[PDB]
Amino acid sequence: TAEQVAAERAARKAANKEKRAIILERNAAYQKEYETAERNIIQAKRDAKAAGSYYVEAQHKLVFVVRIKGINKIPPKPRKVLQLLRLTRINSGTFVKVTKATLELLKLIEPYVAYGYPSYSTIRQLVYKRGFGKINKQRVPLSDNAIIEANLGKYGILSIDDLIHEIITVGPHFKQANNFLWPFKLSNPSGGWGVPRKFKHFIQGGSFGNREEFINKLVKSMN
Amino acid sequence: VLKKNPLKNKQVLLRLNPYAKVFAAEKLGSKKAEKTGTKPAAVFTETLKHD
Amino acid sequence: GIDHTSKQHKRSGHRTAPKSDNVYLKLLVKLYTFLARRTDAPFNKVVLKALFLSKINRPPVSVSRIARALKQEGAANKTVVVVGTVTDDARIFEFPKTTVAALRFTAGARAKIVKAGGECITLDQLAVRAPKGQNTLILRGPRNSREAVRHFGMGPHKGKAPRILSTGRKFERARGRRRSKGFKV
Amino acid sequence: AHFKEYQVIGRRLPTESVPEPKLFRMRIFASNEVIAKSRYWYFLQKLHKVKKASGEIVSINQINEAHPTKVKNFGVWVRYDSRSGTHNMYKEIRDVSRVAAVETLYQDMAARHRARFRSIHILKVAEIEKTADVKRQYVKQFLTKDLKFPLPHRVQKSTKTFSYKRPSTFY
Amino acid sequence: AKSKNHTAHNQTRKAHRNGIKKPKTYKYPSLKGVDPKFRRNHKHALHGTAKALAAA
Amino acid sequence: GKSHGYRSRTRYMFQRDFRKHGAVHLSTYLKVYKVGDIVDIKANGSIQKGMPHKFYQGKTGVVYNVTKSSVGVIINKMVGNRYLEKRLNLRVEHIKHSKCRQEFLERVKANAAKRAEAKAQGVAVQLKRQPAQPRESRIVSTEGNVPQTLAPVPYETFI
RNA sequence: GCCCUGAAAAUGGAUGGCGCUCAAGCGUGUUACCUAUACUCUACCGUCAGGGUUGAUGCCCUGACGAGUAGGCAGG
RNA sequence: AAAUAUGUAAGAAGUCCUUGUUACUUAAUUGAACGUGGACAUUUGAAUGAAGAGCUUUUAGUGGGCCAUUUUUGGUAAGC
RNA sequence: GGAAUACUGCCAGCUGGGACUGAGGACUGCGACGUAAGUCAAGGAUGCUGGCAUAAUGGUUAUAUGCCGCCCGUCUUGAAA
RNA sequence: GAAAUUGUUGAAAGGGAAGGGCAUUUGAUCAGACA
Ligand SMILES: [Mg+2]
Ligand SMILES: [Mg+2]
Ligand SMILES: [Mg+2]
Ligand SMILES: [Mg+2]
Ligand SMILES: [Mg+2]
Ligand SMILES: [Mg+2]
Ligand SMILES: [Mg+2]
Ligand SMILES: [Mg+2]
Ligand SMILES: [Mg+2]
Ligand SMILES: [Mg+2]
Ligand SMILES: [Mg+2]
Ligand SMILES: [Mg+2]
Ligand SMILES: [Mg+2]
Ligand SMILES: [Mg+2]
Ligand SMILES: [Mg+2]
Ligand SMILES: [Mg+2]
Ligand SMILES: [Mg+2]
Ligand SMILES: [Mg+2]
Ligand SMILES: [Mg+2]
Ligand SMILES: [Mg+2]
Ligand SMILES: [Mg+2]
Ligand SMILES: [Mg+2]
Ligand SMILES: [Mg+2]
Ligand SMILES: [Mg+2]
Ligand SMILES: [Mg+2]
Ligand SMILES: [Mg+2]
Ligand SMILES: [Mg+2]
Ligand SMILES: [Mg+2]
Ligand SMILES: [Mg+2]
Ligand SMILES: [Mg+2]
Ligand SMILES: [Mg+2]
Ligand SMILES: [Mg+2]
Ligand SMILES: [Mg+2]
Ligand SMILES: [Mg+2]
Ligand SMILES: [Mg+2]
Ligand SMILES: [Mg+2]
Ligand SMILES: [Mg+2]
Ligand SMILES: [Mg+2]
Ligand SMILES: [Mg+2]
Repeated sequence: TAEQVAAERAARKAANKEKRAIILERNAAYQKEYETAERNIIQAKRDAKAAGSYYVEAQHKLVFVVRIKGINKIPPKPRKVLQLLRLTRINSGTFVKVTKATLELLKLIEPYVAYGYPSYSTIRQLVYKRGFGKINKQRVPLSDNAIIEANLGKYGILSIDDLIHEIITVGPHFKQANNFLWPFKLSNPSGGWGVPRKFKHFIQGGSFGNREEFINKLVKSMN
Repeated sequence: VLKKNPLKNKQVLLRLNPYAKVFAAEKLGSKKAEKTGTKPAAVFTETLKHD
Repeated sequence: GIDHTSKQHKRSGHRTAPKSDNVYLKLLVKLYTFLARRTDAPFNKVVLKALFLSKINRPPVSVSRIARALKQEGAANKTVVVVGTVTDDARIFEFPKTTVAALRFTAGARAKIVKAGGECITLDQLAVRAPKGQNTLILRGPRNSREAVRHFGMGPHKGKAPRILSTGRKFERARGRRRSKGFKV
Repeated sequence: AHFKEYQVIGRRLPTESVPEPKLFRMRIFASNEVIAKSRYWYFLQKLHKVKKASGEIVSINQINEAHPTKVKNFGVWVRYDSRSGTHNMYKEIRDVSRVAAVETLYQDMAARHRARFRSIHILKVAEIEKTADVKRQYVKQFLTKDLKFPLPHRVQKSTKTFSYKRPSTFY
Repeated sequence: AKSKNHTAHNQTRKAHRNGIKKPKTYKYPSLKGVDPKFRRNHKHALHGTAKALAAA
Repeated sequence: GKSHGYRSRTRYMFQRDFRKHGAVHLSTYLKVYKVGDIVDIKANGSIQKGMPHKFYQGKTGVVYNVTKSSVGVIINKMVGNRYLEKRLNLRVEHIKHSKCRQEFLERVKANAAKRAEAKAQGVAVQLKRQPAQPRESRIVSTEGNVPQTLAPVPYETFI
């Protein structure tokens, strides 16, 4: 009883030390994986140009959506789709895998939400500061990798950065890894929406619709 | 009992995600990419500056 | 403001404790709430909720019901658990021995297990013997044979029993009950 | 907004019947690349059988002015929609850069004819090579030799609410 | 005095309160309205395979 | 006064298609129907017996009975806040086999056989369709195709 | 296009008022700012829920939620 | 001959092999039903969500409505 | 021909000023910094110093100022009417 | 020996009602904490 605690203790202290350096190994491999991914696209664009061709980027697989409209006076079809994407509240936001199946859920929902393509720096800053998990209902703040590993470990993903990697890459467990994240409750943009009147397309005078790369500047003022 | 924001509070930034240490120490928030000389051919700029 | 997808502040439709004030019932609960919580023993859970049930939900199990259950293959030696009262049944003759765990036993039912060589056990006694509920058969009465259930779903062409204070011909037998006077139900 | 000039190139989606479909380009004036791509489609759908569903945008590249410090005379050809109908116009704008001129093109068409952005198609913008190919008197004014003019009645915006001397406009 | 005649207003909203249900699907459905011949026959066919399965 | 009849408002609905009139070809009489089949109800205005009421036109359901000239069909009709089960007696000219099931059955064969050629080689299955994925990176060339630049067009009257 | 004419009603009077003319007007563009019981974070009340643990209507941990006539229930 | 609306389907209550039952039906041991025994569960055969699903009893109040967008009928029109 | 700069974007880069908040109450957790012993900004504020020790804070109340507030009750699609 | 309602006395306020809410000033007043 007096000795066997140092048994169970020194045990976990080593299995912690082990899980730690695994994350330290993985996160290093993700850093290289991104750094080379972006770097290839840049040169591939250069190469096309030198060849007198045009490199067309692949369409984005990943889209972030925040609901910018109030909860009153919504048509019933969009009201469903809005719930089915878990944005029931103003400024709240989630991630969407981009397929034709959810592409039409962005068409129907368009006047009530602003969406675009989030950058790594966004997804990171989202998950660290506003990242919360779903554990038996209750909304759990993600402050310790064990919390992730507990729920998402069966998929891999023992680290908050494995979550962040799973998200930004889409890939195999995106459905589950994403649905684990509690919808991000964002504040209103600090510095404003930059347009007088929100509900009009981004093409038209801003706020609502697909602003593509510009979603990032937005979310980071809200977040 | 308190949410702490890893993007401040370095204790936490290290608590999640080591390699924060490595990142900072190796910089690579910076890190100049290598230097290549590819020039866009001809037709590209012919059409770029076209009417 | 939120657009809720479900009714807020909606309480679970299940009983959290029995509506009785019977202090011994409370004790039996206090036992099985401990039992259910600290053991795996799915048996304990079921009995826990069973103790909460309302009289209409605890229909008597007769002594013949227990007997025919023991005739299942390999069941002969299990000990029956009935959360509720057990009743005597004259209609059977040869009754086996075994053991029964119940809230209440009627006189006839007690004498009919005992005179068969069996034993009468309360649920706390059953608890000490089967803390995990080992080798138990759980029995429930036929709650849907109640009189009032005759009248539920009353309707045209529904075949149910009308609510009636008196019975016979000339009591709601005529117009609408027969092809010859108007229509038929 | 504050404008930029974009090159937008695109093409039909390729089919097994026809890989390598013909490419088309537009110079589009926009504030950002999202509007630009839309306005590519907007005219393309006027000129050709495509929806941005059946096409894709091959390349989008900004276009920076060739000589940003050289004052040039621009001809501008426009189709716009009045209240009672639709009209073609030629105006001249003397400015430093193609974007600079398209910016004040939209101000003019808004101010003089009350024509919002949605009404106006920019048909062509072309620097005027040779002086006295300039037709419009309100440019030709500034093309004269040794052009000097004063700026009379000068209003000095005041810092504090009260001033201690009767002000002067003199310059 | 004249008063409103008919309108469908709100009826969908009330509908979806508890509503739209489903058909309540079951295996071995109601045979109501099946051909009475082949019902008579299907009785003895089922009786036959049950007798045979007990004979083993 | 108001008129709601059994065939009320079926003028166009029960009209026969342009230039397909008169006798019903023999294929519709040679089809064979089994309990549990899925059928498409489209009434045939040249055959007045065994006729569906206009509501069920276009509706598809399962056949629960088979008789001499007809099939019974089961349709779920919503009335009020729930569906009610309806059983329809329809003559075989008003009925057709649903082609939707037919694609599904054919994919289960295809799925079973895919899983076999995979298990025989001991490799990954993935029999569930994925929706269209966004797209992949391309390099389009300029050889033979020089981008031909376009301009908006002046207003012109053509009248 | 803006401006003028076309343009006549009854107490005294309303771009909300004052007043405003390279506007404090009209068209359009760019920012900065003001502030809702709304969004974001914390504290507190309550409601529901999940979990732990031998004033048992108990003690504890955790999350979410809070409009309301007619009306139903509940604790007082 | 659209748009928006709308029916059905996307499996374990499935699929395949084998071969039992019957007074139905066939010229016919043919079919139609309902079965025994054997095989296939990784991705258990689109997406999204799901904070749970299903089920019963019983009873209040209401059964003057009115407004906005769009569709739209009568009327010159109406705060009809 | 070689630069620079704008623009846009990124940094697990460093730093100055202000505001509100300090829930919790032995210990347990995840960590960081150290060769080390230890240390820490790491599962919620502590240290140091001053004044007062009473109408001073505060409560009550009357008045004054700023902004705001139609008369309830009922029928009603609609009531300050 | 309550209320409506009234006399006197004492404090206060009042340029076409009065009365209400949030907040502080002022005046009046008053509880709470140490030997
Ligand atoms: Mg600000
Ligand atoms: Mg605004
Ligand atoms: Mg009347
Ligand atoms: Mg009525
Ligand atoms: Mg009529
Ligand atoms: Mg037709
Ligand atoms: Mg047709
Ligand atoms: Mg007839
Ligand atoms: Mg005036
Ligand atoms: Mg004003
Ligand atoms: Mg001006
Ligand atoms: Mg202006
Ligand atoms: Mg308030
Ligand atoms: Mg509880
Ligand atoms: Mg439980
Ligand atoms: Mg409990
Ligand atoms: Mg206890
Ligand atoms: Mg208790
Ligand atoms: Mg209580
Ligand atoms: Mg309790
Ligand atoms: Mg609320
Ligand atoms: Mg309430
Ligand atoms: Mg409510
Ligand atoms: Mg009623
Ligand atoms: Mg009435
Ligand atoms: Mg009105
Ligand atoms: Mg350079
Ligand atoms: Mg910069
Ligand atoms: Mg404290
Ligand atoms: Mg004070
Ligand atoms: Mg007022
Ligand atoms: Mg009244
Ligand atoms: Mg009345
Ligand atoms: Mg009133
Ligand atoms: Mg008095
Ligand atoms: Mg008097
Ligand atoms: Mg006083
Ligand atoms: Mg006063
Ligand atoms: Mg307040």
